[PDB]
Amino acid sequence: MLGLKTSIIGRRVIYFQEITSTNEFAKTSYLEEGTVIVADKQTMGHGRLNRKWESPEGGLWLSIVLSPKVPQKDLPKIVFLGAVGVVETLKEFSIDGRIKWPNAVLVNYKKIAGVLVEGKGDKIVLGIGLNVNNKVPNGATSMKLELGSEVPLLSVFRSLITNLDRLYLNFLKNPMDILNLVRDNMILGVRVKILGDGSFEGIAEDIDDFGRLIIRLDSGEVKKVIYGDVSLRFL
Amino acid sequence: MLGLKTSIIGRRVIYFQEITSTNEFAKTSYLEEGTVIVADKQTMGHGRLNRKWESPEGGLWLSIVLSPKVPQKDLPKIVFLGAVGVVETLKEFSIDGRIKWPNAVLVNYKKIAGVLVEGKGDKIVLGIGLNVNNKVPNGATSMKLELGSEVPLLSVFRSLITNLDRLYLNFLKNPMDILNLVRDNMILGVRVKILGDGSFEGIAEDIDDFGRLIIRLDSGEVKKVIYGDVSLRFL
Ligand SMILES: Nc1ncnc2c1ncn2[C@@H]1O[C@H](COP(=O)(O)OC(=O)CCCC[C@@H]2SC[C@@H]3NC(=O)N[C@@H]32)[C@@H](O)[C@H]1O
Ligand SMILES: Nc1ncnc2c1ncn2[C@@H]1O[C@H](COP(=O)(O)OC(=O)CCCC[C@@H]2SC[C@@H]3NC(=O)N[C@@H]32)[C@@H](O)[C@H]1O
Repeated sequence: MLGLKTSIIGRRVIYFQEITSTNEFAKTSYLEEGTVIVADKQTMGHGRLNRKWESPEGGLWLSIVLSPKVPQKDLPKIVFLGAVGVVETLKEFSIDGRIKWPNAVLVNYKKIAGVLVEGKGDKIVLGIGLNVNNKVPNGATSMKLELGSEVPLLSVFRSLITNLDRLYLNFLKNPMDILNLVRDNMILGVRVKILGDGSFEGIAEDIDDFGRLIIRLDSGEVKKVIYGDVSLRFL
Repeated sequence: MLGLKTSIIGRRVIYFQEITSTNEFAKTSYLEEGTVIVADKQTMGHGRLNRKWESPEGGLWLSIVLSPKVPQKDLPKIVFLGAVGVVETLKEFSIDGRIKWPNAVLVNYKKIAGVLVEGKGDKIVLGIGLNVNNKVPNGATSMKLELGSEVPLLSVFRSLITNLDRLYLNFLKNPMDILNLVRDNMILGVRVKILGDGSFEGIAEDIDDFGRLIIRLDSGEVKKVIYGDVSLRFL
């Protein structure tokens, strides 16, 4: 009854009033490619590592099952499809989101969305969390806060799914295309701090062909980040 | 993202752009009670005796998985929950649907919806096909044809699900209450005929405490019909 017009992403949608985690459900259940798992609320939503992702009613919490028959080296770009998709959807609602490497979307430096990609077996799970009308943690933001009014959650869903389907189908054909859309919508040319053991700072110059964040340290040394947390305003 | 607020029916919803049959999928798959299976269109929709049920995109084609904890005697009444639910939803849209015992809803005697219940043991599948914006076969009608304009399919879905959840919840507590709702909404006081070998005709007077159709033959004889493979028609 939704009448979705997408080719793959959205072929099937499994909606839950409540769930532990759409990503977890997607990983442990046999689902065909393109199936979307979405829930009004998540009780065990999660980000990277052991981080909880607040998922109260009002937001858009979903996961998409993908089976990318592309080289293994390109698989790390799936996160970007999710981030760009969000950026495009926000633009449709007159919101300017900017990507924060490697999986976040910010509006005036406030996190409005996060992406989490996991690969159980040869099946890839693209998880996306976007704040729409829900309450958010301090420092974060939502579409409702940015627009000052309730936004039809289903409208955001249709919009995001439409963008993701187009981005995914193109990615399967022209896998390097997503990098340039990321570069044009990512926060660059600024000093950032890369946390974790062996923490360092430098200018986030760009992302390379593997999607690695290229950092120029003050010494001139160039480092390529594959994973980790980026901090824009750390002081 | 649908924000359904029902207690049982609609706790989960699996949406299909296309499916063979929501009833077949619902009967075959391992699904929790209350799960709704809905599709834009069915390639193999069916009614009783595997009769073809036209299911083009534009109509409401769905099945609900149920595991009613009530006496075996009451199970045959589940079909009535579907019929009454449809009638109530049509009334909300100002369409006067009337029940044709025991599984169809008519508007000015044209079929606008059909109900099909299938169940093996504890698992019961309640299937409902309702013509909304789709083209229909001869002898049928649709919400769009009755109202004169495209009808929001999602609104019809939300309405039907809300009604079905309430009716089902009450059925679990008082399995007999559904019979009164059927009586007040079914076509009675007119002549009908039971076709085939041993055929007979008479006035459809009412339904008894077992949901049987009470027919008074011209001779005054009273017959109680139990729905099965019997084909009944209005004269
Ligand atoms: N609702 C929210 N909005 C903005 N920031 C939040 C937030 N909830 C938590 N945070 C913060 O963001 C951090 C998490 O950041 P990370 O970069 O590691 O992790 C992420 O940014 C990924 C989040 C992925 C969420 C989706 S929801 C659908 C699917 N099902 C799941 O279980 N997960 C995915 C936390 O440590 C918090 O400080
Ligand atoms: N779209 C339509 N609208 C009105 N009448 C139709 C129709 N398509 C076929 N018919 C006629 O209705 C008769 C079927 O009547 P019956 O009384 O036996 O059977 C019914 O009235 C039950 C129909 C149940 C349909 C739903 S759709 C969701 C679920 N998935 C399925 O595969 N089935 C269920 C056919 O023999 C046709 O003459």
